[PDB]
Formats: sequence, C-alpha cells, structure tokens
Amino acid sequence: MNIFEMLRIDEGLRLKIYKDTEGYYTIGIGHLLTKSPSLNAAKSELDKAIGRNTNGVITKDEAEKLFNQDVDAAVRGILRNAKLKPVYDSLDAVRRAAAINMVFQMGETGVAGFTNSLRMLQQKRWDEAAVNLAKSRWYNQTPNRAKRVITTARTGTWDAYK
Ligand SMILES: [Cl-]
Ligand SMILES: [Cl-]
Repeated sequence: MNIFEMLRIDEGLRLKIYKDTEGYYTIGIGHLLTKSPSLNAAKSELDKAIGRNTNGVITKDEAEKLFNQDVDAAVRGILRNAKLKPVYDSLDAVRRAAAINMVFQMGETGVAGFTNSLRMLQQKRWDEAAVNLAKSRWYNQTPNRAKRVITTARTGTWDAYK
C-alpha cells in the first residue's frame, strides 16, 4: 500500500463529472473542479485542467494525470506550511500518508486548523490524537473514510485498508 492506492480507495474513480459528498462538481479521483453550482462553470474548469474540449468526460489516463498532480500539490502544500511541516517531518511513512490524505480531502488550511490533534501527533500520543481527531465535522460527515484515516494515523499500519 501507498498514498496513491490509499486515496484511490477513498475517492474512487469516475470518468464523468459528478458531485462529491458536499455536492461540488468533481471528476476522476477526487479532483474538485469548482464549488460553484454551475455545471457549465465546472465544464469550463475541466477543459482548462485537461487542455481540450472534454464535454464533461475524460479518459482514465487523464484522470490519473490529474491525480498525480493533485497528490504532488498536496505534499508540497504540507512542506510549505509552517504549521504542517514540522508535524509531517516528525512522522513515520505510514502516518505521513494519513496526513496527506486529510490534506487532499480538506485542504491544507483545513488541516492546519486541527491544532490540538497536530500537537498530539507531533508528541506521538496516538490514542489521544485519534480521539481528538474524531471530534470534528470531518468525522461526523464522512465517518467511514475518517475512521480509516484515523486508524492509519493512530497505528502507523495499513490495517484499515486491508
Ligand atoms: Cl489543474
Ligand atoms: Cl465516509
């Protein structure tokens, strides 16, 4: 297992524009296109991202390409964030994948606001972090996914994904 397989599991793969759990237009492996209610706006953002007139549909390779970019941007975002980087650097490789997943889902900003959980993770207080992390709108909205990521962070193993 790795970050790519993990997120491919959590996000799935859809070749046609769809709405995510919050109702926003998305395509491929969780690539958010826009927070706007306009499908045309979403189609405009897609064609811009792909480089052609897609008509709301892309191929598997195109989806994988957006995913690679998105994964890359997520890590880089973490390394550029002063609140996030130090946590990330303190972690082992498995736990790091849990941090990347959260950021991919919620944005760096979002994640950087889990102040308390961030500190517990940095101090290696696993169980405590796990409980603090669950006290969030994130967990109440997407509990099954939130449980898998929380367990990854708590245990440093891929068990939730086997
Ligand atoms: Cl893009
Ligand atoms: Cl879920």
